[PDB]
This record gives sequence, structure tokens and C-alpha cells, in this order.
Amino acid sequence: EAEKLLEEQRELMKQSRQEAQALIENARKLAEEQKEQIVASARAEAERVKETAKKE
Repeated sequence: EAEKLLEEQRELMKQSRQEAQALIENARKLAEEQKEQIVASARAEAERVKETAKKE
């Protein structure tokens, strides 16, 4: 039973380590996505100041 227990913690740990890498990869990708959005929103803003000044 002890031996079976050790092998079960080992398989679980492996699953955890694999999942952990999956989660980090998703986290950068989402992080990147959010940045893209922020950067895009800032560029909309640059257009907006330019138009208003032209108008003024």
C-alpha cells in the first residue's frame, strides 16, 4: 500500500507539473492579449486628439 501510495503521489505530481506549464502558457497568452487590447485602445486615442485639434 505504501509503495502504491508513493507511485500515486508521483503520477499526480507529474500531472501537476504538466498542468502548471499549461496554465503558465495560457497566462502569458492572455497577458499578451490584454496588452494588445490596451495598446490598440491607446492608438484609437491618438486619432481622437488629432481630430479634435484639427477641428479646433
